[PDB]
Amino acid sequence: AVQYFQFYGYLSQQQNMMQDYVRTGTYQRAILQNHTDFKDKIVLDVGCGSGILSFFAAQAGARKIYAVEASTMAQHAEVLVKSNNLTDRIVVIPGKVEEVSLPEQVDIIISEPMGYMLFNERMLESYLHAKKYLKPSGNMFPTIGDVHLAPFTDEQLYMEQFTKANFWYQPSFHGVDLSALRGAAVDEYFRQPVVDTFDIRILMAKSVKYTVNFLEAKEGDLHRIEIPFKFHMLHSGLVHGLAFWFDVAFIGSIMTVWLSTAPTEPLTHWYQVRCLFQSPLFAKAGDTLSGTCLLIANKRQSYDISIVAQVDQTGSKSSNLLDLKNPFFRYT
Amino acid sequence: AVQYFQFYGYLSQQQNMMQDYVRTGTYQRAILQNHTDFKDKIVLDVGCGSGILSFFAAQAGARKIYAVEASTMAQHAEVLVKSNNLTDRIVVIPGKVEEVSLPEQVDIIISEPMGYMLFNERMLESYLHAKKYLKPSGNMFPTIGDVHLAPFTDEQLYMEQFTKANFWYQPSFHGVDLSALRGAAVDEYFRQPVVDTFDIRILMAKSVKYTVNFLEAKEGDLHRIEIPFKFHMLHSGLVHGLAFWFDVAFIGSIMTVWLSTAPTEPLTHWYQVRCLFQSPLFAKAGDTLSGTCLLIANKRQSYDISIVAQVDQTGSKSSNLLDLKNPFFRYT
Ligand SMILES: NCCCN(CCNC(=O)NCc1ccccc1)C[C@H]1O[C@@H](n2cnc3c(N)ncnc32)[C@H](O)[C@@H]1O
Ligand SMILES: NCCCN(CCNC(=O)NCc1ccccc1)C[C@H]1O[C@@H](n2cnc3c(N)ncnc32)[C@H](O)[C@@H]1O
Ligand code: NA
Ligand code: NA
Repeated sequence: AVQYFQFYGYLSQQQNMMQDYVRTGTYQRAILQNHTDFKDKIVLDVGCGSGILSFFAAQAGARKIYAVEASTMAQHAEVLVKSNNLTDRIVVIPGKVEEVSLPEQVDIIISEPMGYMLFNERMLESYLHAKKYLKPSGNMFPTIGDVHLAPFTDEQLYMEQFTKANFWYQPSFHGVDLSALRGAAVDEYFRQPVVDTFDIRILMAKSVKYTVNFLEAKEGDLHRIEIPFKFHMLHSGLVHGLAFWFDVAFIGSIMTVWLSTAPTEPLTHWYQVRCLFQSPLFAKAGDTLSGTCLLIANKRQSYDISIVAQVDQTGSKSSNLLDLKNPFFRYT
Repeated sequence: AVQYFQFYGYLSQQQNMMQDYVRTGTYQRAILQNHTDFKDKIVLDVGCGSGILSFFAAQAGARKIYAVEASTMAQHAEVLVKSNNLTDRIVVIPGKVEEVSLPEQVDIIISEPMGYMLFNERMLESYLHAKKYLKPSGNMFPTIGDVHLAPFTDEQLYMEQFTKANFWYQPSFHGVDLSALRGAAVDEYFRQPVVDTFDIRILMAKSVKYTVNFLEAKEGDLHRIEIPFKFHMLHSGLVHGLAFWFDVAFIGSIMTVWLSTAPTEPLTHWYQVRCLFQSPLFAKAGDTLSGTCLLIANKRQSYDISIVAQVDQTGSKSSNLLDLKNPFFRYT
């Protein structure tokens, strides 16, 4: 938790995030296209970072914005509030949203709590916790999250896991036989979710969607996420694993604005995530690939990912158990 | 500590380290050129990782090697011991060297406990702690460590710190004036030690040396390290900061073998480290640059670095306080 809050305390990290043009532009459009939803309202910005969303709320004419930030980035937000002449309208509160006092309830909660595969962020539970401050009528921005799963074919990604483990084949590394660890090295590589982008031509079926309604979801809902799937295969070939991405919708009174991390959309700093099966499955177009993706919260502000899949027409099955704490950042 | 031991638990990390050819080749030469110092002896390998140093001790004819490893890498070391037919001669002990039981005292301790700038590794104190197991006559490999400091001139590195902060000059970033944070952003960049290599032509004086004798040093000695310097300037120009590197010597009965991370030597995964002054100092050839580098252990298994320097002939002075927990990895 010291490491988590140290990470977010750096202006270099805020700069890196603010340079995702899709992320910045989409949040600004969501808030300002729905300006009637903010004008003269009370706003809570959960994990405000440098404060940009609180400035967007102010741009839309919000009367009072409580900007809550647990890292030392709170001191930098406070400098921008003063320098942009908004000490009347933005109140920066240093601390955890679970531990601070707000002097009143709010019309709307705004946040950017999304991790890789949507869920990989201790902030999303904190976002749902913040609803204790929301008036009964109140809204959340974002309002819903859709996680998308689709089967992919990519023998280059599959074969890379073996190639990276080739080091361990050496029978005389400075007189040591390393070969007994080659299997363990391959296994370790297979248990890392792969963060990068890819051509949509690797996707073999239309995605399945798991929707979280942030207006309705409770903190505890995110501890165990079970996503059944049945894919109608549109392509014939080896299925190497599942690809993951997410959309969030800001459901305003004037319009719904989408932030999509789909591989059909401009690239974001979320990229996409791929989880290999331990062994690939042959599917023909018209086959069904059925199974379950289970995300179980672990104590590392991350998730164990269990995937089981079978081709219904053959009974051929595979699985994997991955740790989203140790992702492989493959993007170059 | 969970993060530290998770990091070292990965075969991918052991592979990365084992592919530093200078590191592997130098440890093998040190041990095998001094084979008479290992033959029929009892050895302790502190933080053995995959076990390579224990295999090198075995190559030199050691009778019994206790290989102590606190991470899950201990299970992988045990697989190599079995597969290389050395269960008679190498005993893998899972746990911290501070907490485990050895059944006997040892002739020699071998380890690779060196971090950036030598000291940046919770293992070096653990290496000195291990001496509780060393026979009075006993040796340590490595035996001594030399940290080298030298003044450097590099206006490209200096100007980069301002260039990276340029983002924050924006008077209308999506309608927000970021400029009040530009100073803070520059300051943050200046407080990161820079890990990369450089041409020796940037060094303006012969290095000063701080020596740690691992045979004599106590655990507590490493909490506060004070390095006074007086440089005899050999070049005229702006001094932008201090450059750091280190050598360790394996002082065997047959020969002394050096592992050097100097910028005059083949590159290692330690590279070199540079700490900027907040403001550069003009020195002419023949001037003296005097001051102190103070390393104070912090609770992040790292060090605060305080540097003060003055050109004696002008009185012009500068300083910085850096955090070795947040280094900038600039090498490309
Ligand atoms: N992708 C996940 C990025 C998540 N960040 C959000 C950073 N906010 C941000 O960039 N806003 C501006 C923006 C600009 C453009 C578009 C969108 C937003 C998390 C932020 O919350 C902080 N935190 C975590 N847990 C808690 C807690 N319990 N209470 C209070 N603060 C907490 C944490 O220190 C950090 O500053
Ligand atoms: N540069 C710093 C790299 C430091 N590593 C050393 C890894 N050893 C290694 O590569 N040896 C093989 C080798 C090959 C070629 C040349 C040289 C060596 C630290 C290793 O000690 C482990 N650890 C840390 N603190 C403790 C402790 N208290 N007790 C026991 N184990 C502890 C930690 O998990 C990790 O496995
Ligand atoms: Na292919
Ligand atoms: Na120059």
